[PDB]
Amino acid sequence: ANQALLLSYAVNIVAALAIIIVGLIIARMISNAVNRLMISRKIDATVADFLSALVRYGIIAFTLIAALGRVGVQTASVIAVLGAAGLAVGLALQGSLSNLAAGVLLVMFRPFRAGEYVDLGGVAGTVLSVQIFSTTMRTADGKIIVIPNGKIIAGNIINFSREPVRRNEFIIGVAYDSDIDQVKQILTNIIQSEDRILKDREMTVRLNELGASSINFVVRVWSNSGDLQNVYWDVLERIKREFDAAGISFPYPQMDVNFKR
Amino acid sequence: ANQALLLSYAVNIVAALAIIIVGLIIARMISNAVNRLMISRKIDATVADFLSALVRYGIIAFTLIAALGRVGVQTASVIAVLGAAGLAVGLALQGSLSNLAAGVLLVMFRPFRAGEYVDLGGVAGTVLSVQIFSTTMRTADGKIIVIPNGKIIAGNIINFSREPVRRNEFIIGVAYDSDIDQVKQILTNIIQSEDRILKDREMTVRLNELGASSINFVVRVWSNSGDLQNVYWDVLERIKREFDAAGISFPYPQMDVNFKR
Amino acid sequence: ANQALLLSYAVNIVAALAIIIVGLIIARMISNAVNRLMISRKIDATVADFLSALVRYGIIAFTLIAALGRVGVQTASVIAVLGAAGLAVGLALQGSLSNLAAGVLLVMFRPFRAGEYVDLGGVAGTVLSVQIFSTTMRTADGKIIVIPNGKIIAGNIINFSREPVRRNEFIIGVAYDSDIDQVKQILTNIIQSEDRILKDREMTVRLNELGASSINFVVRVWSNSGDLQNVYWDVLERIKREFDAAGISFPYPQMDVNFKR
Amino acid sequence: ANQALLLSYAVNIVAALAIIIVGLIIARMISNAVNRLMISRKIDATVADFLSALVRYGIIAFTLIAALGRVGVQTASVIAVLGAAGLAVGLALQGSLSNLAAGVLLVMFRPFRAGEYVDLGGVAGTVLSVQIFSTTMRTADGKIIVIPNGKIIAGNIINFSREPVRRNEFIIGVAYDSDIDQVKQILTNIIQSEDRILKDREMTVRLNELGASSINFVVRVWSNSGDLQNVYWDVLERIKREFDAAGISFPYPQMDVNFKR
Amino acid sequence: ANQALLLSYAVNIVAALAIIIVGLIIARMISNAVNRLMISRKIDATVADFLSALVRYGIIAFTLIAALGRVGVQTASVIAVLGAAGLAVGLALQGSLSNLAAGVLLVMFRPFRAGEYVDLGGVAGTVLSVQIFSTTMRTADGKIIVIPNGKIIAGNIINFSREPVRRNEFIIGVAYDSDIDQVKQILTNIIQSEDRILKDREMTVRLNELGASSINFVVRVWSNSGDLQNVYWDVLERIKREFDAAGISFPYPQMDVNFKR
Amino acid sequence: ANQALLLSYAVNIVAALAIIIVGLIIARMISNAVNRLMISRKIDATVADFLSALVRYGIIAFTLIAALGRVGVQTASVIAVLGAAGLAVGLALQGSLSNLAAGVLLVMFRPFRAGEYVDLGGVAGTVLSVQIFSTTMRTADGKIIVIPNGKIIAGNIINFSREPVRRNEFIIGVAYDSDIDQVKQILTNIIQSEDRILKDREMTVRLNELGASSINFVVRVWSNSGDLQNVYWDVLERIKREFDAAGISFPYPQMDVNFKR
Amino acid sequence: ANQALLLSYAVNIVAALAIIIVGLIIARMISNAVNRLMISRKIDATVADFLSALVRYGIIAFTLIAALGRVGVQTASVIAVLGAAGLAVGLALQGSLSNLAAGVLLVMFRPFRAGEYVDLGGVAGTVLSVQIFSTTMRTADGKIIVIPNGKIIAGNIINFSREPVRRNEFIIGVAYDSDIDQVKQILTNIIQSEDRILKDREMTVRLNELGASSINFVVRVWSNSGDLQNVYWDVLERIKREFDAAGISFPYPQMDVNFKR
Repeated sequence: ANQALLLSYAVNIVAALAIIIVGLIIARMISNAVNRLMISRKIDATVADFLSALVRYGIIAFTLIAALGRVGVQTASVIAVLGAAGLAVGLALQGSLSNLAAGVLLVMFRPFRAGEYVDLGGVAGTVLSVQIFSTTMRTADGKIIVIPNGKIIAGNIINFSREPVRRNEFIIGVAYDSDIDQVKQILTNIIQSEDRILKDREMTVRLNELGASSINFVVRVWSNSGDLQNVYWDVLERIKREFDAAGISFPYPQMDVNFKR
Repeated sequence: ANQALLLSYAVNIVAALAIIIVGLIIARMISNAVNRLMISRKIDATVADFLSALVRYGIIAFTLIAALGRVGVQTASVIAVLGAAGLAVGLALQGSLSNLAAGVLLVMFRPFRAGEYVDLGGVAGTVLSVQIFSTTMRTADGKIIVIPNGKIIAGNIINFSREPVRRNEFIIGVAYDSDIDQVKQILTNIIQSEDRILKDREMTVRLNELGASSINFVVRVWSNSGDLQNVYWDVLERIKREFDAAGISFPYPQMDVNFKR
Repeated sequence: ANQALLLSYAVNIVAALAIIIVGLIIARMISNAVNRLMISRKIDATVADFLSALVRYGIIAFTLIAALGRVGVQTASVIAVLGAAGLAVGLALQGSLSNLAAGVLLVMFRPFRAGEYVDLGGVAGTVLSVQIFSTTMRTADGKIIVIPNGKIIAGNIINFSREPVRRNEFIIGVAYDSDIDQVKQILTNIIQSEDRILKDREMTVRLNELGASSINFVVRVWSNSGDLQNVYWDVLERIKREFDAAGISFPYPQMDVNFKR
Repeated sequence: ANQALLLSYAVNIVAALAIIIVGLIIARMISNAVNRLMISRKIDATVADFLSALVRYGIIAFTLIAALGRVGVQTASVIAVLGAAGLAVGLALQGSLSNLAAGVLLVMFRPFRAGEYVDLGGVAGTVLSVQIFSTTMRTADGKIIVIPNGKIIAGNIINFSREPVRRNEFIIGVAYDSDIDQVKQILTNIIQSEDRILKDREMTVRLNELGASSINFVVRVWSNSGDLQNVYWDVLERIKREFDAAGISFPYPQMDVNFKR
Repeated sequence: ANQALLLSYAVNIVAALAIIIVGLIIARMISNAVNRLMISRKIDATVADFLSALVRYGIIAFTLIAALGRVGVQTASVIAVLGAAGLAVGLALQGSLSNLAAGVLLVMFRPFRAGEYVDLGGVAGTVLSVQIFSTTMRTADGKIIVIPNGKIIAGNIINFSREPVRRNEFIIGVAYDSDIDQVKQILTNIIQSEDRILKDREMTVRLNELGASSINFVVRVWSNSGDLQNVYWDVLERIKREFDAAGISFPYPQMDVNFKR
Repeated sequence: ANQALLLSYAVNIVAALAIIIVGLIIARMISNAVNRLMISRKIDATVADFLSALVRYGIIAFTLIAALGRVGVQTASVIAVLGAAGLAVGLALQGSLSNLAAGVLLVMFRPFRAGEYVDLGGVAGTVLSVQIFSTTMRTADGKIIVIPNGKIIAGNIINFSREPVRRNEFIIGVAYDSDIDQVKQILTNIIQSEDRILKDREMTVRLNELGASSINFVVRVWSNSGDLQNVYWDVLERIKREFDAAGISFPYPQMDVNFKR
Repeated sequence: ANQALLLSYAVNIVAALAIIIVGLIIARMISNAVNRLMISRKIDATVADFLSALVRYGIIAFTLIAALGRVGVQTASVIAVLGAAGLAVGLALQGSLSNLAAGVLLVMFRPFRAGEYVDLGGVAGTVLSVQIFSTTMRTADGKIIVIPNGKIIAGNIINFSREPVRRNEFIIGVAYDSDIDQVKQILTNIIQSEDRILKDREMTVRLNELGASSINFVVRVWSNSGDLQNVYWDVLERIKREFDAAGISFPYPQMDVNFKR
């Protein structure tokens, strides 16, 4: 006969039923909307169905536990389990989301761009495109390498083509008895004769070290990045020919034997 | 004689009993439904029984603590322990869920497909299929390698067969006294004579470096990926035969001895 | 003389005492039940006693803090400390639970089975059994290796015996002056003479590379996995005998000396 | 003159004082009990005093913040700081607790037992005992190695003495001109003459590879683990003596010189 | 006919509608303001649109769940899921934010500055600029290297140009029979003759070690960082010339043969 | 004119002011007490001032937010920020606290003690003392090494001096033509003649392997740890002298040349 | 006409407006105070402006959400997002705070001090100063190395200059035919003749091992750390001179050839 008890219980049960039916209808409608939108554009059938099933399950679970709490049954354990599952999913997706964030940062900063020869953590090649999750680059041999963006952000990013001017380095080995002045002036003449070698930059021709069987001269020349290999090959061939003509001989690994008995 | 105290306590105890019995019945029914569904399709008996036991235990624990809270006993410690257990389970399953997410990403993006020769972190072979957790690929020797998808997403993904055109590289060593013009023109004629070598692409025949005992010429030719090994073998054999015929000798490791005593 | 204050305090203290005594009795009864069940089956005495003591301590702590909260003393700090302890225990057991999950996944997917020659992260051998936490495999030398399942799921899983057909690879070194046609046809005849070598599969006999002191021919033959070692040994012995008979000599590491003085 | 305000405040302050004094008395009594129990058995004085001080500080802090909350001052910041400290302590003790859990798992599963020759992550020796935190093993040289149990659970666990039968492997190098039939039959006779070599198991005597300066025969024999070293030494000595008697000479590293000038 | 029930429900529904419409209007206005501000300055179109969409979605979700809670439907599960998503996003952005923090610390402390030759974890070059996320440095060869600031803070930071004075080290190998006093005094005279070598600092010329085929003298000289390479090259060339003039011969790798047969 | 509204607001504001002033006074008094206690014993001035400032700031922040909450302003955001800061501090101090815990475990278990020759992760030396955070040990060369206790608990702990008896191992190389019986009996006589070599333990003198240029005999002798180096040196010198006297010659690296041309 | 509803709503809205305006004024005043204090001392302009903007944004956000909660709109989602952001910031700053804590520990314990030659994880040099985040040390070559304090606390800390006495080690190689007594007594006389070598410490001159081509004597001498290099060089030079005078010859890498054909 109480005016508050039975009335309150009836209100609670009616409100819980209304909440659960409204939530189920909204879940069905939102699943319909999301699947319509995903089919209307590019999507994968199986993955899309899996995602739609997961989101519908999540929404209906939310509605069910909300209705249970409105009824009066504590749902703290279910909330804690859902939080643990969410933390597990977040830890699982940490790698993919980190790759996505690294890709966004790479797009915004533009450390490298398409058609630029780079070196991303030990692999060198021309960059084709930079997608959201991973980039695509072609090695000089023609192999395609796909690198996750996280592994690019972590570690060095060497860019060969950013600077128009790069330097070559020659290691020329001649015999000990060879005339140092003669070899130095021959190398200097060879360097001067070339035109693709920049002249305003330093052109060092010095004795680098005293090796085990030969003395190594270091020759450093700067040139535009577009002619580096060609100038290196031409200078090396000219050095070989000029040393052959001038009598300077490249020494083979030399050892001396103290004969006994 | 109070109208609220005894009535409220009776309502609380009756509601708690109703909640616990309803929860137990629902747990039994849902266990029956889930085991029927899992038996009706592919499943493993022992693992399925373990999972059903765990889910039934979780549901009955939820119902019991909800009934205890309705009675009036605080369950915050039990909730915290359940949350800690959930976090432990999530940390344990982090690896498996990360592998699953990586597999989903690989399926969606399709960096590689079945029947495509790839190199996933140091191991090369033809891809057979890409499952949810791990892929299957066959090495050239015929060994089957199963790689977790997380270890594929992390690190480089080299695709040999994506580009139809790849480049070969030859390292040919000849003696110092050999005629550079003669060897270069012989190699050029050998390269020209072949038809499987693409002609629009660069075909470099230059002196690469001055080695310890020999001078190494670098020969680079581009060809379709389907004939790379065959063209390499044919060019190498032709180089051997032509150098033998023309008198150019491949030098053995050469050293000179300064005899004493 | 108040009808609510003293009555409420008496109800609170009586309810707290009832709750704590009921919890203690239930803890004793559940400890009795769990120890009876664990003794009735396989269990370790000391570990079982430790686990029973820990679970009884946890239950009595839950009951005590619930009674304290019913009395009216805040237990939030105790709850937080229990949560921190649970998180510590979960972090500690992360490794063991990850191993268990990996074992469950391995059992369900069956990447490898008993009596199958595999290679799990650098160690090769025949699989004996796959338990919940770790597998057991016997090396070819007869050593027993026990590997945690987490270390198996992480990293590659090479299966030698999955494919019935595998390929052998020979590296045969002959002298430079040897007749290439003669050695190639001799190797071809040796390969043809064998019956265990599959004929529908490719049988390549080509010149692989020009080594420092010898030219290495690559011979590749496919055969059933059950005869791989035997066919390799037989082919190698036949190659040795035929090269000895035909006059082709395997060259020792060859160097030439430019004598001086 | 209000009947509820002053009465409620007096009740609150009296209850807070009673709670704090009861908590302090209980903390003193429990510290007395725990130190009596720890002194009555094996314990370290300084570490025990440190632990008792920490637990007493924790209990008195709990009581103080409970009394403050009963008074009416919010303690949420103190609770959060205590939770952060607990998480820090848990992260610190993660290593020790993981070692303890690994030790418990090792005791329960018994991958290895006392007096069994094992190899735990690169170090080999006889196991003496397995404690809760770390095991003790003696190397063949006599050095004692103590390994944490976590580092044992992580990584492989090789057990030499689990299988009664193990296999030896011989690498015998003879000259190229040596008679293959003669050396094979000599090795076969040597193997047959021994009794400690199991005869039901495979006994392979084949040509393994063509080395740089010698041909290596592979001899594999199975025997009980208790005679492995002895049978290896005896077979090796017999091989040496028989090859010396039969004229087969073990070749030194052989090279040939092409003399010039 | 109740004066509180219907009135309270009407107030709740009207307040919820007002809250949701106000939140939607505020979200639209703040999106307009933020996009106006971002367009007015430097920004990327696609990334800016993505960020604006995400922030608008977050704000509207906040408003919707606030309205739902005002209505009376529990939103604890939605709150937990949002917290899990936030934790996942934080774990994903941990790398980028750590790089930003490292960059801020590097800017504040200034371990290195523009135009200063450094060595950041194995790569050496001149620093160009230090941005928020990553620095830019040019190698001596002319290659541009972009290093994340986190990888710079972690690990050593070697600064070559901080100290104006650096030391060179020479390893000179002479024959065993050479006169130690003569070579030491020759090296001392060579060191004294130079002017770019600092004289107040130590100038050690001692016998370092007895090598396999030569005795190595260690010569250490200090000089300004601006002349280090030049002084090294000049001293080395002078050492070569003076040893050639004085008769001391640099020994080749020397071995002695005990001829037999 | 309301008897509850204005009275309640006045009570709230007065209580908040009393709480904040009491908290400030208590913070000042506790800072005075803690600085008096820290000055009265060993402490560092700057670090102590920093810690006192931090603890006073924390206490005053707690009091301020408690007063704000008593006033009625929600402090949930401040609580969350304080929790995040506490978690950051805990993650930062994880390393130091782990080192402290490892040190406590090392002190309690005593794997090694002062004056005992050990090998903690690749570095060997005599232990001087074990502090709370790091141990101190002196290398045989006299260098002092300080190792964090965490790096000691992680990884192996080799104890040389725990076992009084250790084993030496000799690798003696003799020529192929040497008499095996003669060399074995000579080594046996040398071993027997020594007194510091334990006789009850095994003393193996066997042919270990057939090397490239020599046959290596393995000689194993057990002795007390206090005479290991001395017995090794004495046995080696005696072996040299006896082999010189008996005509057995230690062979140099031997190769044979097949002279051509 | 209700006396509680409209009055309560007016009180709520007025209190919310007062709270938000007070919070904004306090935020402006505290920003003014903090920027005045930071400008009055050493600070960086851009970083200081960034920090002031962040702290002002945080304070105004706190005030806004507090006002919203006072109004009655739930802010749980905003609180959760703020907590997630705080956790992300803490994870980002974990490295910097760990470095700071390690620096504090290093300052307090003083494992090394200024002007003391140390070796911190592979790099050796003299310590200049130890700052809060990173130390500064100068290598013997003169290069400045800045090491984060976390990388110093982790791993070994070798201190060369802590012990005044250190030991040198000589490896002297003589020919097999050399007289062992003669070389030992010569080395003993050389050691005795020096005065900087401590005599109370052990001075071992023994035969260490039988090398491939020479017998290596080990000479160990202890001396003060201030004369280690000088005594080493002097002893080595004296050894060379005395062996040259006494006829003992240091052997070159010796091999013997078995001539054939």
